[PDB]
Amino acid sequence: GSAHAINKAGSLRMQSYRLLAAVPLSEKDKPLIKEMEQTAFSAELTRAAERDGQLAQLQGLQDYWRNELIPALMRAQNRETVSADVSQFVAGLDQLVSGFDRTTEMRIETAAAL
Amino acid sequence: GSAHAINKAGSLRMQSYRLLAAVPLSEKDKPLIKEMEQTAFSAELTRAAERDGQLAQLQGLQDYWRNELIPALMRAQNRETVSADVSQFVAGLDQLVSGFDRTTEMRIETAAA
Repeated sequence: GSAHAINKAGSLRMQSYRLLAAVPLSEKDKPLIKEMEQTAFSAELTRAAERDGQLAQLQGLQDYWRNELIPALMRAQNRETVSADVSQFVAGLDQLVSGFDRTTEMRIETAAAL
Repeated sequence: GSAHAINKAGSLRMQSYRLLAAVPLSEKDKPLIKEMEQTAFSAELTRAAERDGQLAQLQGLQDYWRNELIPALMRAQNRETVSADVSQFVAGLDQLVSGFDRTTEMRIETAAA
């Protein structure tokens, strides 16, 4: 399971820039927001963050995504009004995925011994 | 390791759309292109692809990136002329990542069994 979770968490970075590339958003992009919602709040990602010592970080990303990022993205009439918000979100995701990395690689390489 | 290669290969998906979101590109974006080049041809991804049986797939994506995708992104005046090409390349990367991911898992399960 650890591997799939790194894939899925990393994919939120792509999904972030994919929504930016679609700005200004139309009704046709609702499926992309629901897909990103499903990924970001999946039990799979939460379980991964718990195992890897990153729950607080994941929660922060989730909160800002629902309460600032998405509303900003849906309000944006041009990419400039939200491009800095998205670049930083992807940097925060980079820290989360990097965190999943350290812990995950370790758990795999020490699966023996334990 | 493997977990790290899934992160790095996955990042190419984000890097592809970050370049689309910058269209029309300018000199200010040249670092974005070099960074994607560094990631796509890194010794880490190459070794991971070799170990996981995805080297031909990686090589194909590398060739497409160099011969078709970057040239297309550089000449685009608007996102509409190259957005489908970008999403397509990302689906090809999705398969590379899914490969790394499943093989890594399969290794896990073999150890388990």
